[PDB]
Amino acid sequence: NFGFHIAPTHPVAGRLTYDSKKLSENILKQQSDERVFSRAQCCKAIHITLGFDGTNNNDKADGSSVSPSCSNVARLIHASIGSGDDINSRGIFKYYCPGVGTVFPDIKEFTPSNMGLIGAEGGENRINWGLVQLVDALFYTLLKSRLKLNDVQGLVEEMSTNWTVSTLTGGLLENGEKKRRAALEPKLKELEEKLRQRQNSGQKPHILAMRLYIYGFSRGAAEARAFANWLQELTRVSDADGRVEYRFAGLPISIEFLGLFDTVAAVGLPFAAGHMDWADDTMRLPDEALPEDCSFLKRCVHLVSCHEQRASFPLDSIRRRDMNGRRTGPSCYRKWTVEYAYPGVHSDVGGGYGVGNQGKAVGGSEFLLSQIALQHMYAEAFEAGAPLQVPEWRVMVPKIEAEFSVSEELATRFNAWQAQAKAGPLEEVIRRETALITAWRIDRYAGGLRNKAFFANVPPDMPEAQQKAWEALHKRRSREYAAAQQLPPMSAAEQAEWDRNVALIGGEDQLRDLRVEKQFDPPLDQRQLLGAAAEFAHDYKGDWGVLDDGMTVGGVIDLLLGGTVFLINEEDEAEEYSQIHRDGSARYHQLFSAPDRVAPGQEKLVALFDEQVHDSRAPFTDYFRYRLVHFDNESNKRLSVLATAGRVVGVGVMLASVGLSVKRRDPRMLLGGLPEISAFDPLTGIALPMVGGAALDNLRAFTREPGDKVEQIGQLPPPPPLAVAAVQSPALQQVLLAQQTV
Repeated sequence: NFGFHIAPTHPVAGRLTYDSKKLSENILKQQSDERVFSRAQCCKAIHITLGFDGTNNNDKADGSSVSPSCSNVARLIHASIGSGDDINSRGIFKYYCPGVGTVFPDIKEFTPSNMGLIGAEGGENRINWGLVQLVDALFYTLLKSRLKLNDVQGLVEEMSTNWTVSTLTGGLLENGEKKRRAALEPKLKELEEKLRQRQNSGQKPHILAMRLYIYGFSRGAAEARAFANWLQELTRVSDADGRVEYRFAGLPISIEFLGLFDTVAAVGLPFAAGHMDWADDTMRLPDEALPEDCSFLKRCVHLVSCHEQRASFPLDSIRRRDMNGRRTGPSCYRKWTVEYAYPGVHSDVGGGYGVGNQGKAVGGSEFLLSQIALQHMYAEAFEAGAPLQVPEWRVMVPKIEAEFSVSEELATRFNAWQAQAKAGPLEEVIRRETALITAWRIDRYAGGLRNKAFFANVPPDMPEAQQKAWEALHKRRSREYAAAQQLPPMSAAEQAEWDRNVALIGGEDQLRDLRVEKQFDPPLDQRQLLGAAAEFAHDYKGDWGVLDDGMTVGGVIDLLLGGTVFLINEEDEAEEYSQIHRDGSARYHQLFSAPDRVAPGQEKLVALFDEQVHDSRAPFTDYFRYRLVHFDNESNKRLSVLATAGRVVGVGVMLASVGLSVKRRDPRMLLGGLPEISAFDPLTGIALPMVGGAALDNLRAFTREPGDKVEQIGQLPPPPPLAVAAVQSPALQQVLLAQQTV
């Protein structure tokens, strides 16, 4: 099936129950290649699952403690077949890729991200690692060894585009397609040669095909989509007679299933983050050319969050216009691909919240909202032929079965949401769902959070002492790890502090709760929820204070992160605020009869928001803006390109980092010209040359086709490197001295 829909109702007994027929059919799909081959009077297909985990999700780290918090990607990998020499030799393999911002030794990423600052290169390296794993699967299939970690590392390095900005030459641009193909070619040829030998000598088993099952969440969903496109580019052979096929070292290859949770392709950063560089024009699902064996992608399911609103987490829908090179027709969904709207914020769909976080799912992962989407994804994948365990290698062990638990209370609450939700395109569903959670906040946050029922079961915040301790211990341990895998011993003072800290937790025993893989995240759900609630309350009351027609906002853009950055429109921001305020208030009156009094029949819904839906947020805040959504080249709101392709638009020099002061209209003053941008060097404070005029105004125009503008800008020549622009300016010469020193 296809198109956009509300989440389906969640069946009472769940989606993990099975029939011997159900199992028979999943098996039957897995063995289709063998059937075709055998009918022509032993053989095996290679079945490969690849899971790209989400932002700040790391399976090793997140699942190691007593309150584990594995994402749905990790859960699906745990329940996937492909572990061990035996099963691999039987042609089933599975691979897990940790999320960006977490340690990944295989790509030599030895430190976690700082305060959620995530560059594009981590994403690209994860995609390329993914590509390499396919090579590894074939390599093991034929030669009974696996690629050495040294060689994986080298391959990933060879395939990189090495983005940087230098004072001498400006942007360093490399062609990813060329580099990936070049790096993969020696191995693909070796493997093809081996397959030739085996075929001409009649060696068994006859290797038939490669069939892929791919799961992604968040930036890992972005990575999966780019992966699918880069793979299609690599394997599209499609010559001779003009028949089009996809082959990987001679072998037919297809993605049998692409399962995505809430795609976010944004650089890790009112500035609105745009795509990481590798994600531009690669979010669009693969288009097929002109049993079924012509197609590259057989099935894609994308489950998306309705209630996520963070500027840092824009959605990429899998909706897009047919496309020549030229786009024609309305935005719609490609055959065999479907997009479902789900309640909750980002990790309420992808998984990743632990029991009791923010007082949600207190006592039990079976109460965690993300368990519904998980089961749904499972069922879809199982239907599409995925090598999945069920409730001996084909069967889930207790731990993994419990990772898929859904309680009936959860099912009931979810279904109340599902039943009130109204059909429409994604934009309208977002408008209305934003209104619903706003309505809930008017009571639970604007009505004073401290005394609400659910807030009482938010776990108490970690004491300040333990917070500082854990942090400093983590800091030291992490630097040790990084310097090793790539430190001088602690000074007397540092060691005394270390031991104070080791004491502030109950001793050396506790040190193994340190996760080097992720940045330390202290339990501060009370302070954070109370803070957020005070924010929402302020925004919703609108007691602004003194206001000017204009506002000045500032920020440093780090062009080394390899991403695009936008500004949103003041008028549109004002109207969004107003529509949310109005819809929200109106819905409030159907949600509650009075303060703290839920209207009859609305209990299960209000309880879902109280005890299941998290608050990823925890002039005005993101509570009063709609989430940004991309549909390929198009977006749901107007955007102006502030920076892309490594330059700040209008800045007449290339620089690694650029300070900005932006003057624009205060949208608050619109409730009842393009922004003025000035740039400086952050290191010295010196003003950077600006250029302006009509052409530049056109490049900066607010449009709902930001992909088009990003492409257009990328086609234009860049500003000169700092060393060229400085030959005239003593000022820029100081800038250059500073930049050069770094």
